[PDB]
Amino acid sequence: MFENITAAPADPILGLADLFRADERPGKINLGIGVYKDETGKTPVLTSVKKAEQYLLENETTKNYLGIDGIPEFGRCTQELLFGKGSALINDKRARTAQTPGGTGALRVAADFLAKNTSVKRVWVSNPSWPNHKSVFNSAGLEVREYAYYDAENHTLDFDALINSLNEAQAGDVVLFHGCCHNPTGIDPTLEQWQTLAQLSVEKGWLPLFDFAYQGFARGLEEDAEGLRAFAAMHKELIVASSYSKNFGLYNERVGACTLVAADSETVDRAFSQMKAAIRANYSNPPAHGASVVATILSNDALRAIWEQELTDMRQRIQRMRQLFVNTLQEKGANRDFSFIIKQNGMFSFSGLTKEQVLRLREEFGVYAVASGRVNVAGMTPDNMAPLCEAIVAVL
Amino acid sequence: MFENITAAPADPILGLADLFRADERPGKINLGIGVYKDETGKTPVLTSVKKAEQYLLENETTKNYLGIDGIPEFGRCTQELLFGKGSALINDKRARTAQTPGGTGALRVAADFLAKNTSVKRVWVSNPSWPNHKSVFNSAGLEVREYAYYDAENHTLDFDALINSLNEAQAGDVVLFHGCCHNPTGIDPTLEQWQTLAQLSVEKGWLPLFDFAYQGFARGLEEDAEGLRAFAAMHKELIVASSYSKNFGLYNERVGACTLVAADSETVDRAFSQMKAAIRANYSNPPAHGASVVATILSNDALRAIWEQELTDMRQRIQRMRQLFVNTLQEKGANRDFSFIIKQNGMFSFSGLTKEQVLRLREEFGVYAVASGRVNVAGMTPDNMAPLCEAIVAVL
Ligand SMILES: Cc1ncc(COP(=O)(O)O)c(CN[C@@H](CC(=O)O)C(=O)O)c1O
Ligand SMILES: Cc1ncc(COP(=O)(O)O)c(CN[C@@H](CC(=O)O)C(=O)O)c1O
Repeated sequence: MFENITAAPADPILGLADLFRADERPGKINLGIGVYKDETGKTPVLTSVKKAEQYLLENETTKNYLGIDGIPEFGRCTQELLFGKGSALINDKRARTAQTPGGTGALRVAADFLAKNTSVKRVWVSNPSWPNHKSVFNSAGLEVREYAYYDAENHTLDFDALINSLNEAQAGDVVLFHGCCHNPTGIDPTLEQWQTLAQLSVEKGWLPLFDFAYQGFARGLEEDAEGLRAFAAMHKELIVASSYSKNFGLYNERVGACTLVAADSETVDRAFSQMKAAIRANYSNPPAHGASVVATILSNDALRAIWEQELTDMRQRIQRMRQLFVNTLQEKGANRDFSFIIKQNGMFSFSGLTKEQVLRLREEFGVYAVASGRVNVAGMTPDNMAPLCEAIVAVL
Repeated sequence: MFENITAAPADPILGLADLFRADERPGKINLGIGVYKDETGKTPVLTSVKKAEQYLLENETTKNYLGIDGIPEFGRCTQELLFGKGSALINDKRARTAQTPGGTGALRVAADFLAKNTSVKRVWVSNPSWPNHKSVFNSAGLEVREYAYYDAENHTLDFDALINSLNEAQAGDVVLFHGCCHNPTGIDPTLEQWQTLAQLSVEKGWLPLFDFAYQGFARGLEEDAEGLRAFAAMHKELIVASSYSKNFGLYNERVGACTLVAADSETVDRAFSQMKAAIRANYSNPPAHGASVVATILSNDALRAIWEQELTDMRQRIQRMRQLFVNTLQEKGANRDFSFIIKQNGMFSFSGLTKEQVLRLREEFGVYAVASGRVNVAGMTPDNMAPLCEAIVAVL
């Protein structure tokens, strides 16, 4: 039965991890996966998290199944994070949240839901975008079309192109937007641009699907939700796939949410019963651990204050690494001018490196980046900044 | 876009929990969902589990992503549980295990894999079976056909009927078996019957798909895997969907495994690469907590010893409740004979109650059973036994 199955091509992102490990080169540097690192190059469990975990250990009396949609507090806290404490979506009860296994699981739950219960046939993703977007959607039977976004030469957001390409999108098409910290460009629309996009979408009849995985890594929790919020004031229907993987340093616990918004409470509820049916035929109900942690932290003033500070620290230090990279590149002989890098938000920078340059860095130098030239700035430290910057220079 | 969405019928199993969790009656009794309850009526976190969790809290230094297939030691530990220490399957490197979100997650991953990488079109499932089996397969695009199984008149396994029914299956078809503790009948084949079925299946060219969610609840760990091992000795290929939800009391942490077996290692490796691709487009990678627990416990001699005892205590208490049920029923002057119930294994009992009787039991008496008349014997207690038996007797 399996004799003729051919091997799958490795994951452009996840597969680097394989290589990196299997690599013996002593000074090897990993800038692949989007995982936060500290000054010492380790990915620590957050303090607020360890504390939340101690609490659960002492207070948990059962492992009894959660509901299909998971923990209620969890959904409630997510809605406030997303839409704002006294939002109308919340008061009007137009939103329903399901706790999912990571942001990926949320993306997938949305896909399965759309495919099975709506007339959606295609989803529009930016060029470039996170490679796994194609895969999740295709998996649900949806077609993926691309819209223009990035301007390589100017290293900017090509609004014109963005706008004309999206002109090919039909009413009833799903359009995927990155909440903040565009992966992999780091270029985000301004608020006016968000506002513009929000009207076109309403005028053109698209169904917005927001991929929100880096809330807090650009400017702040509330600031980062502006675009989304702009969309939320205008749209009747919305889908939000969010992740707590990065902002809580909870990568392997699979914590995310799929938020469903409709015109009214009765509608959203009916639609949501189908979303639950889709979850049930997938993984049945969500993993309690990680989401327990998040709800514990968000619902406790003290633990929360600590959390917000830890996130602020992650963010500023990435920012520090951005400036240091540019400078080091600078006085290490860079032919090119990498200063655009300072203007990107989040954990990565699109270096502008060729596929062959990345190949080489890896082969000759032990430096691991994604084929697309995406580098994980948050993987950079003062101790690895030099060797790394020499490598790059040697390949320009 | 969602205006036309129609509301999903509630889950026959999962939905009972809601009903149950909503009637304000004082002595209601939940016999629905398959969760273990102790003499006091609770589903405590196991001791071996709390212990492993403490270790984790103290020892974990990171929450960084696990590989797509999860924790290696977890998979290793699973294979031995399934196949036995020193199996050839193991020795020949014929099997690969992916850690998944529960048994449901593994059943679904197996479905997506089959549907995209093989020529499979139909899956044969017993009648009756767990109602979600249909939902899962159907969602991967596979057709579900049913084979005869239970003899309701006599309360036995209708072997010839089962065999004659399956003669309708084609080579290349997927046939699904319950490892032990058939849900919902509690009737399992004998070892000879298992052997028979194993030979046939090889001659007929079926792909065996095992759903193993109660290892340890019939007779014990090792003996509950006989059927499966009988199959594994004859077959070149097979798929195993296992769950650690019940035997570890880890319901909400979603812990299971999907094991793929092929003729050889080169072969099995190739197919596995495809199975990983299917995970990546679903949930990406699995939740660490629960599997970490299981592996810690299985890898530690002391912890293992304690766990195995907790498991035998669960099993024997159910056995006790089953005798008690039958007796009290008797002592309460029940119309029929309910002695077959003693011959069934696992957490449930196929009562023989009609739709309308289960329905009445609930409105009238607040006793909750699944519409098929399936009763959770593990939710039975010496304190709830009388009232419950009085309710049953009254509806008959
Ligand atoms: C834009 C985007 N969406 C969703 C996800 C998935 O989040 P969860 O891990 O919560 O499921 C990621 C993770 N992107 C990372 C890691 C990865 O691809 O696995 C990245 O390195 O791009 C992401 O970058
Ligand atoms: C035969 C069978 N297979 C797979 C599973 C799924 O197990 P996981 O919870 O590990 O995903 C169950 C759980 N059946 C229970 C619970 C349920 O239906 O949700 C039951 O009450 O039948 C089961 O009975």
